[PDB]
Amino acid sequence: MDDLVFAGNKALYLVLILSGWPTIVATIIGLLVGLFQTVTQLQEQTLPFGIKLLGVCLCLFLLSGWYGEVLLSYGRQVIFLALA
Amino acid sequence: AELDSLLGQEKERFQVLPGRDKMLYVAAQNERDTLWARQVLARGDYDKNARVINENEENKRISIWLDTYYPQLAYYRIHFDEPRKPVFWLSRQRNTMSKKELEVLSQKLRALMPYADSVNITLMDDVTAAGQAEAGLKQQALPYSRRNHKGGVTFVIQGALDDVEILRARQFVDSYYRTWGGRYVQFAIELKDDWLKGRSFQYGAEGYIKMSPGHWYFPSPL
Amino acid sequence: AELDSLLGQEKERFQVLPGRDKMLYVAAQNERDTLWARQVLARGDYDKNARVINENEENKRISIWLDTYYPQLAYYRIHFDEPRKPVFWLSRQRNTMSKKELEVLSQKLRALMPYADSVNITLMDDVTAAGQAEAGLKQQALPYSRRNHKGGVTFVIQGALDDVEILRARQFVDSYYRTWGGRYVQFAIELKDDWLKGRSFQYGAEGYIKMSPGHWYFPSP
Amino acid sequence: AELDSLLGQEKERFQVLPGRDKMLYVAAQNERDTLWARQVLARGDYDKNARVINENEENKRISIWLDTYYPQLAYYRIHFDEPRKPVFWLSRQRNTMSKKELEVLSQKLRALMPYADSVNITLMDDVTAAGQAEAGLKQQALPYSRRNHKGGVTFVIQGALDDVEILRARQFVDSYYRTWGGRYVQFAIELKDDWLKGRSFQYGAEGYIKMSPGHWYFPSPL
Amino acid sequence: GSGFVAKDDSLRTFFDAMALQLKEPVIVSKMAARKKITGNFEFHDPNALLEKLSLQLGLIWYF
Amino acid sequence: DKDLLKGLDQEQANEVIAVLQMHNIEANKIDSGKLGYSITVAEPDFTAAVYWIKTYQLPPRPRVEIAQMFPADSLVSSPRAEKARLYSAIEQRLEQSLQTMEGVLSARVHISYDIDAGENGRPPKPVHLSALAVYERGSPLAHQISDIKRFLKNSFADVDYDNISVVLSERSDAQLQAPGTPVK
Amino acid sequence: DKDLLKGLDQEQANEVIAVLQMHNIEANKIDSGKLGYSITVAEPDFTAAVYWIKTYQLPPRPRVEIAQMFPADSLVSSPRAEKARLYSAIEQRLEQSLQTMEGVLSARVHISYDIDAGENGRPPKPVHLSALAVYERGSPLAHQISDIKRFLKNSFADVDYDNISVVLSERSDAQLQAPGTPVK
Amino acid sequence: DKDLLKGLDQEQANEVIAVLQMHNIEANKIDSGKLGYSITVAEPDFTAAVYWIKTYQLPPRPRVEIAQMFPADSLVSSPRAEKARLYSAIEQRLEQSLQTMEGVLSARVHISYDIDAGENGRPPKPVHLSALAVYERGSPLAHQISDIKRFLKNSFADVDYDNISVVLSERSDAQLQAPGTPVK
Amino acid sequence: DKDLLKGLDQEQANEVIAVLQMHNIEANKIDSGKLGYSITVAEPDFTAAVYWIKTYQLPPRPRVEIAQMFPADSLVSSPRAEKARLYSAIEQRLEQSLQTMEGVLSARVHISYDIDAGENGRPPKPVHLSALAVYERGSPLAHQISDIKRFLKNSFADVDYDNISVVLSERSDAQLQAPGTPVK
Repeated sequence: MDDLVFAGNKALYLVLILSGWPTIVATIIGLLVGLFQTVTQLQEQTLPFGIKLLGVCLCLFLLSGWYGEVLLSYGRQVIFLALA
Repeated sequence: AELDSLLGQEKERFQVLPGRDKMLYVAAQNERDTLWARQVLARGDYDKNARVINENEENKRISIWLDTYYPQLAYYRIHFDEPRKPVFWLSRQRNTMSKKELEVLSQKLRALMPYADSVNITLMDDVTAAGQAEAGLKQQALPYSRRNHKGGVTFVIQGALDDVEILRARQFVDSYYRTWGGRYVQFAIELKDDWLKGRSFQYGAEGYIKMSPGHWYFPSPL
Repeated sequence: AELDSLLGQEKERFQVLPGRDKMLYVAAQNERDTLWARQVLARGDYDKNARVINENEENKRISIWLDTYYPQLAYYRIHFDEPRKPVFWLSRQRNTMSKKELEVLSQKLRALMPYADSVNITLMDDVTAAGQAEAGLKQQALPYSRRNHKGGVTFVIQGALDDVEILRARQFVDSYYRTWGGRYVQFAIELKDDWLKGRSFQYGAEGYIKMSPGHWYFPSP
Repeated sequence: AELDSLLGQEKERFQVLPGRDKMLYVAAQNERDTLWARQVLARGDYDKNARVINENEENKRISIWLDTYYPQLAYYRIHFDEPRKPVFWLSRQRNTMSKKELEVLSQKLRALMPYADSVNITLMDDVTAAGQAEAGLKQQALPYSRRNHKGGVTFVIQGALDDVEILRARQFVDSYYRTWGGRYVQFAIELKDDWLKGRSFQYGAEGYIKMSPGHWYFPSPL
Repeated sequence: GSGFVAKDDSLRTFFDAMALQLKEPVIVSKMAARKKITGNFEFHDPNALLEKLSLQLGLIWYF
Repeated sequence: DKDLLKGLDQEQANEVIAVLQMHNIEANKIDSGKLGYSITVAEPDFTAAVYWIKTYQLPPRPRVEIAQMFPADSLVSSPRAEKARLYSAIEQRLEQSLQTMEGVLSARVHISYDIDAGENGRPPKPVHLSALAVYERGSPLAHQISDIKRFLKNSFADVDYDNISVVLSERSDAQLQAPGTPVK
Repeated sequence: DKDLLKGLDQEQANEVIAVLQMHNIEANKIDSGKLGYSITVAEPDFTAAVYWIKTYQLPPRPRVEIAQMFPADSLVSSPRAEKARLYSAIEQRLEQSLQTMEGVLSARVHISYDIDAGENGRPPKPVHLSALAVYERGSPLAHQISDIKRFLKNSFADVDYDNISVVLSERSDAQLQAPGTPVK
Repeated sequence: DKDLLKGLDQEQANEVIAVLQMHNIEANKIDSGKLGYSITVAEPDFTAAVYWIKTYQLPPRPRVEIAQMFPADSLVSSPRAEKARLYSAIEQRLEQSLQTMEGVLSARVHISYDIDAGENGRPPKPVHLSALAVYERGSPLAHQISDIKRFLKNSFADVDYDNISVVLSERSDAQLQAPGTPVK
Repeated sequence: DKDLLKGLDQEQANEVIAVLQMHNIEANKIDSGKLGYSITVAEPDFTAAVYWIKTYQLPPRPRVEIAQMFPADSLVSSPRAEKARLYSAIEQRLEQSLQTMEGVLSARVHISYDIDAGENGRPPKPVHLSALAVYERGSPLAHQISDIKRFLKNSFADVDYDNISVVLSERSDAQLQAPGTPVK
């Protein structure tokens, strides 16, 4: 069951690396909203969720060509491991 | 400081013999005491010259000279129990030199060993050398196969032997090589995988017939 | 600073022979003592000339000289047990030189070795050179195949030999090349895997091997 | 500074020959020792004119001259075992030169080599040159195929050889080319796979190859 | 001279090579086309080789 | 005194010293405290002492057991790493029971480890054992080969007498005298 | 005094010295504390010392075991890594046990590695072993190939006597005398 | 004294010197701390030393092993990388075990990497080996080719005696004398 | 004294010098610390050195390997990248093991890259090799071609003797004398 234990670690290692990039870009600019306003505060709580959504779909527009091919390769690899 | 004081406290395992070519021969008895006495002369705590001799290494030394100056000679072993008068076990039924040629051979062997005084040449028999190997190989109850041919015999022991017949064949062979040497009779202990220990029969129309000894063995389904 | 003290402490393994062309010769007996004695003369702690001779490299040098001035010669070895008088083991049944040409050969071989007083040329029989190679090979229980031809014989050892047999063959070949050399009789050990381990076969006149319940193999003789 | 001291410590692996054209030839023995004495003369630590000679390069140098001034000559090798008197091996059964023409050949070959004194021409036989090659090829148990033709023979060693019949043939061809030269008899160690690898064929004067159970092919008669 | 070198043939492609030295066409059945044969063969007496190979292989023939 | 080894421990230094004293050279053990032990020989005995260091591969490596590659304080514990840890303590316990016989100085036991015999449908194979021993001299060592074969036979599930191999040997000669100081 | 190797290890410098002293040159082992050892030779034997460094491929590299490629401190562990870290401990435990026979100085054992037999539907293949040894001289080394083969035969599941190959030899001539200083 | 190589390594500088001293030119190794060694030759030997640098392709590259391309320090590893690291550890262990035979100075072993057997339904293929060796001169090296073939044969699963190719050779002539400085 | 190249590497500067000394013009190598090297020639030898720079395409590019196009820093790895990084390491280990033969100065091996068979449903093709070599002169280079084929045949799965092609040659005439300064 080497291919079974390899496809399970590859599936969870690809979950950690695909869901970690827009999560860190969702909190780099989330920290650059709160740390920037230490002078001339004017703080409102619901304000950074719009910029965080624009920052998420911005980096998804960059990594859309890479997120597809890292799933296209693992998808073609996991069926070839099953059939042949 | 003399040489017999520079060795160990037990002054009974080494025997110092004065040579004839102005040297001094230390006579050990095995390979551990040979390196014990060679380390003394190697580090150099002795001002004269000294050599260490043996019974094996002084028996492969004067056989190299002998298959150049006296080829086609039949002999067994040189015994060094008394190191000042060695015994040369010569074969009887395979040589043709007379009494005058044996004095020349006993003088040219005396000149090779300067620590000796006179080499004694005794003509041992040739059928008791194989009789003492077969009666001793039959006493331990080992499955053997004798192969007589011209100028030497050969005993072969094959099969899937157990640990008792391996320890007994090693114990007898090493006690026979020390007396006669491997010049006439040779032993052939080899381990294959067949429950028949060497022998092989073929079955047809009357019973079994004993086959001749060949190279191929039939593997055992068992 | 004499040469016999510039070597090691043990003054037994070397033997310094004075030469005729005003040169000293150190006679080792293997390659480890040869490189031990050539390191001394190579690093330069000796003023005069000296050379290091050996059993083998002197035997391959007067055989380079021999097959230019004396071609079509049948010989075996040159034995250096006493280096001031070597023995030249010549053949008997393969060359017809007279007593004068054997003295000319014994003077031209003396002039190549400046440490030798004389060369002892001895003729030897040619039947016992192959009888001693076959009677020693039958004793070790080895399968072989003799190939006699004109001017040399050849023993071929084939089969799937085990570890005892490939050690008893190597100790006999190495103990026979020292005495006679590889000039007349040649050994050839080749080992190959056995085709018939689990197969059923018929041997005799009409022999065949069954490679399957439905497969026959007819080997050509 | 003398040239004998400008070389290495071992004053035996080289040899200095005073030439006739006011020069000084150094006789090396192989290619590793040729560049050792060519670096000395090329970096300039010697005053007069000197040259380094070999045996293969000097054998290839005066064979160009025998392709121009004496064409259609049958010879084997020029031996330099003593560099002052070379021995020229000429073919006996393929020449038509008299006593005077062998003298004018010796006087024309002496002037090419200024270090020599008198070239000695001896006539070697022609059937012994192929007899020593066939009797040496049969001792090593090598399969071969002899192709006699006019003015040379040819030995062809082909097939799928193992690792021991390569090493046993490379040591014989190198030991034969050194003493007889590659002018007359030539070996062809062509190592290749089995022709018609796994194809069943029907050999002899009307031949075909079965490319498949249902496919025939009719090339040259296999 | 002549001969056939079989390397894992199938007793139908082997016996058709003997159909020229034997001067008649050979018809091999279906169950006798399952056995295989290999080795160098030489055809100089095909009537005695068919009688010996049909007994070592186990076969019956009729002309 | 020319040093040749340093930074050793207690069990390694007593083996290098015991090896050199058999070949007529004497060594000196020096405790450097925290760094470790050290061994020094004389200058005429230095060229000979490096030759026996190279020959006997001294200092000795620690003896490896199969239960070290699968430690008990790991996170995962596979069934292969549980049967490989059980069979290693069995051959470590059978050796300590072999040293308690009459006249045995040392012993070593090897059990045939099975790995894929459990996870497939096939039943596991039989068990094979092997043992070495070093006896005290003066004993008829041909007859004590049928007591190790009897003690090892029914200590497992099912073994045959053809599947147990005992290779035993008497000890070497005793070394009791001092090497001797190199005089010059 | 010219250095040729520096920053070496303790057991590496004892090998470079034991190689150079065999060919009649004398080396000097100098420590440096944290920087390791260093080896110097004399001036007139520097060219030969460089030639014997190049010929024998000195300084040596550490010995390779199969269990160094699949370390035990990894987070994941495939069944191929557990099956090869287990063959790699019997491979170097039979080597440790071959050294305790009467006459053996060194030994080396190799086992055939079969990994994918339990993965797919094939039956497992037979086991093949191979061994080398160096015996003390003065021994009948042709009669000792059936005791190593008997000891190696039933330490595994099922091997034959045609799948065990022992190639052994006697040690070289002893080096005991000092090299000798170059006089100039 | 003109320089021609600098910033070298301790292993590379001992090989450039051994190449230059073979061709009768003398070099000088100079340490420079953490910046490596440097090699300087004389003035008239500069034209020849660049020619043997270009011919022998000096300085040497580090020797490449297959296990360097697939590091074990990665988090997740394919079975194509674990089987390729296993065969590269066996290939180095057989090479380090071939140097311990009688007369072998250096050796090199290659092995077939059957890496696409488990991907499809075809059975795996047989394995092939190929070895080189350099023997000490003075030995009749025709009979040493069967000991290496018997040692390598049943050290694997199922090889044949014609799937192994051994190409071995004796060593070159020794270089023991100094090159010699040019006079000016 | 007009400069023609600057900012060069060490390995490139030794090859530009080794090319200009072959054609009787004298060049000088100037070290500039961090900025590299510089090759300066004399005044009358400038119009010829600029001709041989254009002809020999100097300075030389670094040699390309296939394992540089697929680095290991990628988080994911396709099977084509893994099989190309495996073949690109056997392709360098074989040419590093061809230079250790007897008489070989340099070598160069090429393997056929088959990439699509391990992922499609198609059977794999055979594998082809091709090698070059440069021999020391005085060699029987027709007999030395039958052991390179024997060495390369069974280092892979199944090649034939006509799927290997060896094209080898001998080295050029040695350049030992100095070029000579331009006098006027």
